[PDB]
Order: sequence, then C-alpha cells, then structure tokens
Amino acid sequence: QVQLQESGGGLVQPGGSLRLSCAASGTIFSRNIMGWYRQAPGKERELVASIYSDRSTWYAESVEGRFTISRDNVKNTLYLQMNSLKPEDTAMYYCRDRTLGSWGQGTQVTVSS
Amino acid sequence: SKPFTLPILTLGELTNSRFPLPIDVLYTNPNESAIVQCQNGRCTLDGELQGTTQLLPTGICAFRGKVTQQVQDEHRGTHWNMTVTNLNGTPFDPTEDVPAPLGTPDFSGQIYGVISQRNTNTVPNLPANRAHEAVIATYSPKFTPKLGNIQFSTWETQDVSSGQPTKFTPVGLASVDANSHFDQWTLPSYSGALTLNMNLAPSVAPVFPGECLLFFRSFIPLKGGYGNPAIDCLMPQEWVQHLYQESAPSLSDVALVRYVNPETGRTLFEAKLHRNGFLTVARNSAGPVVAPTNGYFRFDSWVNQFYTLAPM
Repeated sequence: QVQLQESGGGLVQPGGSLRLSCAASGTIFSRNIMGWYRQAPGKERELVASIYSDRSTWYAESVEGRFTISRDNVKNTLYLQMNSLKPEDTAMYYCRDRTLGSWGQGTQVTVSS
Repeated sequence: SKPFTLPILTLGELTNSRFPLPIDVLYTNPNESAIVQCQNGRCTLDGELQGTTQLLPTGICAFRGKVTQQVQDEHRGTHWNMTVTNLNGTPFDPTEDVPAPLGTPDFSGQIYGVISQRNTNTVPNLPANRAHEAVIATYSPKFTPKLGNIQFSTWETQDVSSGQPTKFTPVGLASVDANSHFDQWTLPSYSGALTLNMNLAPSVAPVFPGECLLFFRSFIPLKGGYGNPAIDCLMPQEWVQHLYQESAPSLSDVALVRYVNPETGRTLFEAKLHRNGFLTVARNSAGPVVAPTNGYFRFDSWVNQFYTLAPM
C-alpha cells in the first residue's frame, strides 16, 4: 500500500504565494530521495526541486531563489513553498520518490489574472 | 563491510592523474565522442589499480633508467637511447600483467620535460650532475617502454653521459601542431610496431542515452607554437589514492555523487560514479562546467539503474 498524495493546489494571482504538500505512506521515507516535478501542456515532465537524505536541496535555474523544498521524516510529508509565482509556472505538479520511483496523483497550479 | 566514501577536497585542491597538473575546470563533451581508454588514473571503486596507474603524483609520465648510447643520425636534433625500469629502481619485468612500467604516459604526443643525471661513481668525494631539456615522442617506433627501452631527444648535442642513473621530469608538451601527433585519447604502442598492447584497462563509455562522461580538465604548458592543449582524467590523483586506502567493496555498478557548495550546503548537480572509476552526467551542453571551485563531490548513496540523473 504505497501511495503519494499531493495537497494545496489551485489558482492564485501572479506574484502571490502557494504551498504544496505530499504525504508519503508505506516507504522508507528518511532514506529515499524526494523531488517535485511539473508538467506544462505541450511540455515534458521537468524536475523542479529535489531533497536528499542529508536534507540537501537541488533547484532548477528557472526556479532558484523562489521555491523551497523541505521534508518531515516524522510525518513522512514532503513540502514545496512557492513564492512570487508567474504565469509560466502554470502546470501540473507531481511529487515523486526518486529512489523507489513511485509517483503521485498530482495537483493543479494556475497563475493568471 | 567498510562504508564507501570520497575525500573532501574542493576543485582547487585536486590534481590531474594523467599529467602532474592542477585541476582547472570540469569538462563534458557529448559532441565528437571518441573511445576513452586511458591507462593512467585508472582505479576501480574497490581500490584496484588498473593499466599503468600508480600512487605517486611524481611518477605520472615519469621515467627512470640509464642512458645506453647516443643515436647517430643526420636528422635535426640529438637523439639518445634510454633503458627504462620501474620507478623504484627495480628492473622492469615484461612478463608482468601490465601494459607498461607504471607511470608511463598513456597518450600520443611529444612530452616536454627535463632529463637529469647523477653519476654512480664518486670523484675526490662528490658525484657529477647534469640536466637538460628533452622531448619524448610516444608515437615513435623507438618508444618501447614494454621492452624496457625508450628514446628521447635534446637540443644539447653532447652533455649526456652513458651508464649513469637518469631521471625524466615531465613539464608539458613540445608542440601541438600537425606533425606533433598530439591526441589525448590515442594510446601509444607500448611495444612499438612489434606487437599490440595487452593488459590494458577497459574502455569507458556512458550506458544510458542523454548521459556523457564528466572529465577533470587540466591545461598543459607548451614549449612553443600556438594552441591551448588540455588533459582530461576520469578521476583526480587524490581520488585514486583515497579509493586505494579504504578498499571498500562496491555494492552497485553505479554510485550517486553530489557536487555540493559547502558555504550554503546546496547540491549544484548530480553525477553517476561508476564501478570502474569514472563520472557521467545528464548534460546537453558541452565545454567547461560553470561551478564554484570551492565546491566538492560528496558520496550520497549506492543506487540501482532505475535512478535518473537530474538535468544539468
């Protein structure tokens, strides 16, 4: 029974703030590498952020300085703070256990006027 | 089993393992990929030295032996024949499972350095010495380290003694023109035109598509002419020494490593450290890797071949 469930998606005004969460279940969470993907219509699934066992983080150049990924090994939840949003960030955000390979359902994040 | 680990050295604290040079930048080249099968700087992750790789940084592209005689020739320059041994002084045994005496250059070109001698006999009570610039052509038919005999040339036309202990100290390259025959990924013929090379370290190539080799690049000096030649090693000499020390058993064919900025603890990019001792990255661009020199590689964990590298 391994499942990843995203939460906190929706619509927001450009330049605002939004936070995504991802509750992991049935995995060795603390050992695995967690990451956040996104998929725009007509585009591929590009890796945005990634966090490792030693809580070290990785970010994309088109994201760096804005988004923040963190993990909670106690509650087995993966977060993603998204500040200063842009209309180019409008896509489908998926959370993934990069070690095990298990994907999530994915939530929708749109930024328009 | 002993846990695997990497030495905590920044990019500015590493040296090339194929030539006695500091590591300048990281380098990839997805375009014009050749067969990478260098013999120096070859060490598996479990601490097994391969090819002609040895531990001494001063032993890379170095030679020790005695000058036999002066080669009489009407051609330009003055050529000298030199028997080579092991770096420690012991005679080289060609029946050993090695491509050449350890430390022997693993690429085609004109190696520019200094030949020095110190006489065995003593005169009322110190030995005489001499040192001159010299060039060693690894593409030459006379270049036969496997047979325990190479040949070098000098601008000096007399001041070289025979039967005296001779040392070669690598400095750089004589030239990188058309007739210089400088190719980084072209192995010399260790036995000359007599027979093909044996006991070589295995070739190196990225398995998955979209991945390319990650090289440690060092720029090498030139005696004269135009050009900016470079030498790329799979692993720095510090890594070779470290892997030999711990001798940690490899749990997987590929180990994930991260290039971390120590000031912020950020992971700049990921890389695959393969069992045989080389790095691959998921990069589309080519040339030098733009990254802070104070950054270092850190072993993350062993991974299966289901893991996909982050875009670089």
